[PDB]
Amino acid sequence: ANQFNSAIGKIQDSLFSTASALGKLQDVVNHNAQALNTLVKQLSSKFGAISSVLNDILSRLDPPEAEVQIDRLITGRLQSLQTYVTQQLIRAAEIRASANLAATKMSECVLGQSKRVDFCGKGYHLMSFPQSAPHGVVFLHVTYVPAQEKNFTTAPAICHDGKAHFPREGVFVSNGTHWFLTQRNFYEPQIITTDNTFVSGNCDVVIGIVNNTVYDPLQLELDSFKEELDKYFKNHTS
Amino acid sequence: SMTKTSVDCTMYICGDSTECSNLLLQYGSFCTQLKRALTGIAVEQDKNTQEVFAQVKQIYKTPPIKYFGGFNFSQILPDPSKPSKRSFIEDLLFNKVTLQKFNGLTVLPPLLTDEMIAQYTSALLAGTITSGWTFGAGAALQIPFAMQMAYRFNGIGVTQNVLYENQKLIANQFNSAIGKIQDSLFSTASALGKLQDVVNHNAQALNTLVKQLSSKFGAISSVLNDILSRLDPPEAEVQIDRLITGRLQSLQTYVTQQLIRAAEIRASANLAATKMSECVLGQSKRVDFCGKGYHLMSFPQSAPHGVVFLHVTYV
Amino acid sequence: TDNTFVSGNCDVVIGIVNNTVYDPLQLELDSFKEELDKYFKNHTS
Amino acid sequence: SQSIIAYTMSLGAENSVAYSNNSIAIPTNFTISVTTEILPV
Ligand SMILES: *[C@@H]1O[C@H](CO[C@@H]2O[C@@H](C)[C@@H](O)[C@@H](O)[C@@H]2O)[C@@H](O[C@@H]2O[C@H](CO)[C@@H](O)[C@H](O)[C@H]2NC(C)=O)[C@H](O)[C@H]1NC(C)=O
Ligand SMILES: *[C@@H]1O[C@H](CO)[C@@H](O[C@@H]2O[C@H](CO)[C@@H](O)[C@H](O)[C@H]2NC(C)=O)[C@H](O)[C@H]1NC(C)=O
Ligand SMILES: *[C@@H]1O[C@H](CO)[C@@H](O[C@@H]2O[C@H](CO)[C@@H](O)[C@H](O)[C@H]2NC(C)=O)[C@H](O)[C@H]1NC(C)=O
Ligand SMILES: *[C@@H]1O[C@H](CO)[C@@H](O[C@@H]2O[C@H](CO)[C@@H](O)[C@H](O)[C@H]2NC(C)=O)[C@H](O)[C@H]1NC(C)=O
Ligand SMILES: *[C@@H]1O[C@H](CO)[C@@H](O[C@@H]2O[C@H](CO)[C@@H](O)[C@H](O)[C@H]2NC(C)=O)[C@H](O)[C@H]1NC(C)=O
Repeated sequence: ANQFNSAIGKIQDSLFSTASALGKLQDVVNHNAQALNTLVKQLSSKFGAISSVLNDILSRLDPPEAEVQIDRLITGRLQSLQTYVTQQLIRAAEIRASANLAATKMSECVLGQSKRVDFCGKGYHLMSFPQSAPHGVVFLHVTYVPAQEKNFTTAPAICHDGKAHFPREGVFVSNGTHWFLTQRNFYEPQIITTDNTFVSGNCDVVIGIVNNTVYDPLQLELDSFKEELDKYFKNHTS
Repeated sequence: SMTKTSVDCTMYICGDSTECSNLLLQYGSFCTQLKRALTGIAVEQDKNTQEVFAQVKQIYKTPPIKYFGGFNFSQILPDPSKPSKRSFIEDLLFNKVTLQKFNGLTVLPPLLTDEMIAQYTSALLAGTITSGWTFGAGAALQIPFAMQMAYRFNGIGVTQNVLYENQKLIANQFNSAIGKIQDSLFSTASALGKLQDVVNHNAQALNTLVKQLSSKFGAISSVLNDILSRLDPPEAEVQIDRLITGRLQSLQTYVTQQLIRAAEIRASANLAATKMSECVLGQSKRVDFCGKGYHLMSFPQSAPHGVVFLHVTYV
Repeated sequence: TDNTFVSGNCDVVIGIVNNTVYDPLQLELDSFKEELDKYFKNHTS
Repeated sequence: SQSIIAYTMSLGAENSVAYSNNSIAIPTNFTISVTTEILPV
């Protein structure tokens, strides 16, 4: 909880003071504004006509002569409009791809926990929280990152009684003298028993198998009670 | 990615002609838009390559001894005996995939040279064969490749004891399958046509653009000076304007086609980046995403204007 | 019984078949009980 | 005396994975990392 609180506190600094991100939405706004500005400034061009104002062409020319200049302006402005619309369609397709991706991320990162790697952040996904930005969505991806790694000596299996033992879930490790069974992503040593290991064949096929004893709790309790019963029987006999 | 180009409207349309450029000025900012579009395409190509290949915090290297439980990665590991430290498969791809400047058309070089792409690919491969999926989700934690492959078998629902007892057979099967990858990449045709298609499409587009300069468009000739020294200024205005309109239409067509093709290449580059994140940096449970069969692992290899994923799966 | 779990009786599942699910604990306890009974019988007579 | 300098791109640190023959690195702690992902909609 403390680590998550610290990260969410640092979020407000790693968003607006470090630049980096938040430039995609600003780029979208800038591109749209630039397209509109170029379109509106294309109205001042002449495109070969005497003047860029239709009123000025009409007030100084007879109809038959003004047809040519008005037509030059019409052709130029139609070309500019067509260019604007085509660029807008291409940009709309790009933004639709981005919006489909945002919808997928909301469905899979926020509404559930995602197993897809790097889809919802760098690390193992824990969850995600949405926020709304102008013309966009901002996901805060909470992920779990392994922190302090220690290197142990590992083995693929254990041959205790001539039968190879494989881990049920986790790996065999050794710190130098003793052998434990820990989980994959967090060092939690546990004594290798018959509960967390399964037998598969003898120990003459696996490459790298090591020698260790595997504790059997059932046999331990059975031996204890058998020893007690044998002592009682010996006392009764003599 | 695809070839990043650039055009000079003045050079292309009204090359070294003063009173052709003077009339071109009357068309306004019709040619700042084309310059901005081509700049956007180039920057997007660099972004595509960076997103696909730059997925590694560090540049991982394998240990000098190249024994990984019997799996033989010699054809995909880098070759130090080359100027560009590329793998055998990468060298074959770079040699196989191989195929305007006179008039205003220039070709900009990619930000990441092929050596840097090869280094990135080697980093991803070294991480994925020396640390499994742990190098993509944090710090790189080593694990013997036999144990990592047992992990991956456990991922697809087969108990790890299957791999250990058949480790030699699995290693031989993988070696045989990786040895056939050098022949099946080119002889079978099918794939590898996409990158060559991209290069050929760029060459065709540029050639058509520069060949549009030889069309009259209804003018007396397609040469500015020929119009200049044959007609008086007021009469030559119409012919020069016809040429300007034709060449502007050619340039607009080229830029629009480039924008559409760049959209398609951006979609493909996003897919390739997703495949690198999911198939290479981890193990995928998505069906048919990382090859037919139950996905075990993947290995990237750079190719001219693209990437090649070798998908190892269990059938 | 180690790799199978029990849920209800056999009158609900469609296609449930007959077989003996081996129980290692029961086998070991029965063997020990037989040995103890034989020892007690020998001690008595 | 600040000035504009040109260099060759550095792709990151040069870290060689200590891939041994029977050694594995297990993490012993963790971190809860909250990253950000901005998408035009
Ligand atoms: C791993 O152990 C096996 C088995 O060791 C046997 O059981 C032990 C609990 C202990 O009592 C040992 O003395 C037993 O031998 C080893 O296999 C033995 O190898 C030696 C040397 O070649 C041979 O003389 C014995 O006959 C073998 N015993 C059996 C039961 O096969 C094996 O060598 C050990 N491996 C390693 C790497 O130490
Ligand atoms: C490897 O770990 C084991 C288990 O923690 C260590 O053995 C312990 O040693 C301490 C100190 O003498 C004893 O108090 C414990 O009872 C021991 N535990 C067991 C289960 O025997 C062992 O010392 C460690 N090895 C190294 C090299 O650090
Ligand atoms: C890792 O262990 C394996 C065996 O589990 C080694 O494989 C053989 O090791 C012997 C020496 O013990 C060498 O003479 C052989 O050449 C090795 N086989 C092969 C095919 O090379 C392996 O060498 C060990 N070490 C490393 C660094 O991988
Ligand atoms: C991995 O495969 C490569 C081939 O891709 C093997 O290299 C061959 O080795 C043999 C035996 O020395 C030579 O005759 C060939 O000329 C080599 N081929 C090439 C292309 O160099 C390599 O030996 C394999 N590794 C293992 C461990 O088997
Ligand atoms: C795991 O890492 C956390 C975070 O660094 C460690 O907690 C810190 O411990 C130090 C030393 O006692 C304190 O000064 C910090 O205030 C702690 N941070 C927090 C957020 O509580 C923790 O000790 C580490 N765990 C292990 C087992 O090493």
